[PDB]
Amino acid sequence: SLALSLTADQMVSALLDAEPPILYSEYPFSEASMMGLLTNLADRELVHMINWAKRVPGFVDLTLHDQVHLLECAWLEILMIGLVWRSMEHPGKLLFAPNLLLDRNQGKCVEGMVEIFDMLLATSSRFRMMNLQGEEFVCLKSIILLNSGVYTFEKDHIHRVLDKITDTLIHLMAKAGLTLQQQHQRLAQLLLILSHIRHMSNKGMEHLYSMKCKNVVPLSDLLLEMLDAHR
Amino acid sequence: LALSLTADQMVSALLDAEPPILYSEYDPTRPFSEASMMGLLTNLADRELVHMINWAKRVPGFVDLTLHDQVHLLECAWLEILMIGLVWRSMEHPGKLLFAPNLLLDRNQGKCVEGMVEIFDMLLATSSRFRMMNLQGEEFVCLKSIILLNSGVYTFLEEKDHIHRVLDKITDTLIHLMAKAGLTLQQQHQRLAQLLLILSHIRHMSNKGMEHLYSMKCKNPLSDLLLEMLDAHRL
Amino acid sequence: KILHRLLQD
Amino acid sequence: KILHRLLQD
Ligand SMILES: O=S1(=O)C=C(c2ccc(O)cc2Cl)C(c2ccc(O)cc2Cl)=C1
Ligand SMILES: O=S1(=O)C=C(c2ccc(O)cc2Cl)C(c2ccc(O)cc2Cl)=C1
Repeated sequence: SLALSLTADQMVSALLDAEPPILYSEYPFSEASMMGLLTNLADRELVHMINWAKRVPGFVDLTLHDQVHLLECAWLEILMIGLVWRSMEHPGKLLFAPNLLLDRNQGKCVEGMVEIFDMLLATSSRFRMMNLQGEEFVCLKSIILLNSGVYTFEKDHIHRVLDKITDTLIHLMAKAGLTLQQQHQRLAQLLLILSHIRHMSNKGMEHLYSMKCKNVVPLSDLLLEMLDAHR
Repeated sequence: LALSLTADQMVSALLDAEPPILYSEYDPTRPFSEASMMGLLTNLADRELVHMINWAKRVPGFVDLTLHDQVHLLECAWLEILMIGLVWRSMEHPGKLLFAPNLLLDRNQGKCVEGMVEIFDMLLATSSRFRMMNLQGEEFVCLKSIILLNSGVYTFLEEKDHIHRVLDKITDTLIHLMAKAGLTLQQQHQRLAQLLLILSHIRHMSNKGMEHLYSMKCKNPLSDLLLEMLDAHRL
Repeated sequence: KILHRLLQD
Repeated sequence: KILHRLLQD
């Protein structure tokens, strides 16, 4: 491999330069129109994520079937932690796009979205309270990619790469002047958020499957492929 | 109150509060009906819930909470706690789930219930992971208590800070244990991370399991207490 | 609420 | 199917 030979700073720089761009949405809202904008945006963000995954150190070492598996299991989590990250400097709001900043009231336009909305908002408030940093964020996102599907459906490599990111996360905290105790405490606090992020994704996955069955809006074929993997 | 405990006192408190391993009324003279196997599993989980609730009351810091909040945390984590308990019991039984000492099942028997085999495999994979990590009982009771206090905080003020304070104490405890096994800081952080990432998978199993039980509901058994926990996650 | 009562004993 | 192509490029 080559991801293991990387130092902590090189790992961080690699992840930072791999960061996908912030996309814009198209153009009051209805259920159909809001779902339209969100479906379009998610579909385009997905294309960039898949590109980003190939730049995550160690992800290319995996094989195609395994890459597909991790991406299929983690795609909504990755979209969600990205959304939550953008919305950090906008309390009480979710920044889907620069030209699409929404609140929980607007999340009521779509039936059953306000619940997931509140959870997303709660995660952003958690990130803001912990003062989550960009370097910590890009580490968490890659951890999700590698962790989330590692138990289902080679594994030694991923766990070693996962260990590398842990070393990277600690190294970042050591630079910020955090003590020994503060270091593993923050490390724990960060990783526990991944549990709720997993929860949101499963809840979110249910919401999209019903929207598919409600046929209210046609979804992307890519979006349908990713959504059928969770069945 | 619980903030004043040392790491060893934290472990002792958690170990002494461990629930017992209950027995199934499983008769080896009725080779599987989906209704019967579900009946056996339902009866067991319901009795295990009663012990869990009294177990939760002994988790350091849990008592310092109010109702509403103890109810909430349990309504969120109950299946996670049953599952991590099941997985832990099954560690010395490769390819098998020890629901009870007299009820040990493989993934073949899990196929008796529609769509249960999926959750089975996930439960087995979790157990294989713990065996691979050689998970310790002192680590297990920390994780289980972490699940109780963490799974529900993000869906509720001034109480969260107390919970995070207790959560930070359990983190210190885990590190204290790993340092005692001559691990090194690097491996301490690494193992700590590895353990906490399992919880994400446990959350995922619970979510799927939660869907599965809501399915068996509108299919027609289920205890009253179990349905009460099941409506907490709605449908 | 059963869980309520069991927690209250 | 689609995910395959986007990864192979
Ligand atoms: O509130 S939610 O959970 C968030 C999303 C979401 C949307 C766009 C993003 O770029 C990112 C996210 Cl995270 C969706 C959603 C909505 C409609 C879809 O067809 C797909 C999704 Cl992913 C619903
Ligand atoms: O295979 S699974 O995920 C595991 C359980 C389970 C069963 C008994 C336990 O003591 C613990 C668990 Cl974790 C069940 C289950 C089955 C029927 C039920 O009414 C409830 C549950 Cl929780 C489904």
